[PDB]
Amino acid sequence: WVRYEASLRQLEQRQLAKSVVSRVQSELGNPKFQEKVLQQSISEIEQLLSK
Amino acid sequence: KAQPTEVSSILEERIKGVSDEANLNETGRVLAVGDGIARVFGLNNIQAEELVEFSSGVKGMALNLEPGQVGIVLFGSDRLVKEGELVKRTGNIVDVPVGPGLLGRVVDALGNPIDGKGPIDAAGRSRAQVKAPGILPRRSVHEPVQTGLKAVDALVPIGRGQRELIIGDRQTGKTAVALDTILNQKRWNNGSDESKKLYCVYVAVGQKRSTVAQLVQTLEQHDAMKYSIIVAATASEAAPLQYLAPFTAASIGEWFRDNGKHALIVYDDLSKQAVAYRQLSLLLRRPPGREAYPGDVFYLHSRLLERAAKLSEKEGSGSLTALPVIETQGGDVSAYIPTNVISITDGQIFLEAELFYKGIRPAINVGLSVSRVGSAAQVKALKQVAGSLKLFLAQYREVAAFAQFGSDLDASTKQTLVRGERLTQLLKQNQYSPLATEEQVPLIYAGVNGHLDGIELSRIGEFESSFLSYLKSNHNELLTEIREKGELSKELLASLKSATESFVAT
Amino acid sequence: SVLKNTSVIDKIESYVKQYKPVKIDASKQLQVIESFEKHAMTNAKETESLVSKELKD
Ligand SMILES: Nc1ncnc2c1ncn2[C@@H]1O[C@H](COP(=O)(O)OP(=O)(O)O)[C@@H](O)[C@H]1O
Ligand SMILES: [Mg+2]
Repeated sequence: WVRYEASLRQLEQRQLAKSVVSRVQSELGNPKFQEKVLQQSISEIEQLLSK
Repeated sequence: KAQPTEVSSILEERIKGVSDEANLNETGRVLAVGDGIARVFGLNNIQAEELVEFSSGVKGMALNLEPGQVGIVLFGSDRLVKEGELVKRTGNIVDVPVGPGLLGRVVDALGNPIDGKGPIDAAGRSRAQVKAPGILPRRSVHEPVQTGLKAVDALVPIGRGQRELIIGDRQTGKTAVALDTILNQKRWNNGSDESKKLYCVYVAVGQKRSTVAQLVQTLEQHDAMKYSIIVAATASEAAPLQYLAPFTAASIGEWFRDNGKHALIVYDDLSKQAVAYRQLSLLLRRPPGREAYPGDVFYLHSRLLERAAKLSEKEGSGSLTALPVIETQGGDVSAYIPTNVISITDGQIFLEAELFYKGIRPAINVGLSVSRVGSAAQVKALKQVAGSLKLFLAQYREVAAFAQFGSDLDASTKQTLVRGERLTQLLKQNQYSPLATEEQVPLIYAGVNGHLDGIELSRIGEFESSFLSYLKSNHNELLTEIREKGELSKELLASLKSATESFVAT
Repeated sequence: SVLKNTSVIDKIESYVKQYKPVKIDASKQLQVIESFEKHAMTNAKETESLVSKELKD
């Protein structure tokens, strides 16, 4: 039973991986570029200023 | 689940902090890849033997630092990395997790968890390349290692801290004797006295994943996985993984050794490690030294096996017993890699293929298998009985060869020949059968003291079982006295003599 | 604590709880063994007496 539960955890983990990659593919289609570009441009500006 | 979410959030916060801190502190552009070695530009002030992060995700390490270009050996498949990939450096020397959490866990050369049992909890990180302890930190090998083979491995012992070699051809029993030693260490690591526990660590370098899976299955079948680390690099991963896995196993071994604990490390089949270094050096622009082998193979064996040592009481009295294994071709112990490893070790254990095919499962040749702990670093009960039995057996072999040369006062008329043949037939063992030290003295004592003249070679196999049953059924007094004392005194010698000539009639 | 979605630990616990009294132990070596032993000492004393008197003779 404990190894069956370990296999259950492993299959839950791989199903989570499939969900993550599916959501990544979904993000590859939706317009999610300009806002994040501005966000990490500000992040890199703050990184340069912090030093 | 709940843990992956918070783990991912914390680690990506740390990732953003790293990206926003000191830029990345150095980078590089890939110039070439292949066979697990990658050239890269940049990295002007990169440290030597330093881990590097690749954009694809493959790990790396710096064996060579040329002007401009940097020689990086690829830790994993080279398929992912391409030209122009950014190569971030980790900022630290190549390390591996070390600690008590690695017990019961299988990890790769880099120390990442590969068994899928969860994260590795390590007290700290130790460099894969660590200078061996000096003369004073080292201590004379005096604490025995219970091999549990009921063979020459007992009469000429291993002891805590020796790098006793296991030479022989493939499928001769090198892995077999290694696993028997690991299983026999359970009787001593299952207690509470940490001064006698031997936390084993396996190095399954150049071993197919099916074989190492069967090996770990056999380990946990005998409840041996609780104290054994299976840090290794199988044949699936790249050559640098094979090259580094034994060194990181050595790092784990020193962590056990530097903490006052005793650890047994078995470098299983270092030959693939040597040829993996060959593969690195061929395309890393290091010319080969001798016999198509780069010269530094002897040096790498030196640094890797000399780390195995018995620490002094000042350093914690820790031990790092090593069991190197080499796969020779056709029994050629005079080949290059043999010559270096026989000169790198503290004695060897020969396993010829002919003896394995003859029927002797241990298949160990007494004549050439030497060690530096003759009648030392033993229990004491076995060391008094057979402190010089190896020389007697070698002389028996020579005279038996001499006996067949010409018909003279030899053969069965020679007491030395009879005793030698009976002892050689005595020294046998079946796999997955760890025998304790207490049930080994009476057999060797009967052999050495000339009590087996009238027992016949064919009946010695039954005599062993009968004598062991005799002790374990109706003579457990002296057996338990030997086990608890770890030595046979005048009283124990007299009791063993009583038992042996009482049972000689049967 | 190792198992989370056990759904079986209570069942096995109850099964072992009801299984420990497997059955009554026999402990009845007193019907043919006793007769064999009785004959044993009887004719053994007889043989001791006869060998003793033979030795004296
Ligand atoms: N009593 C025994 N002792 C040792 N090996 C045995 C015994 N009986 C069978 N064998 C076989 O010997 C083989 C040992 O091979 P091994 O030494 O692991 O190969 P390698 O030397 O390439 O590691 C095992 O596969 C096992 O099946
Ligand atoms: Mg093997």
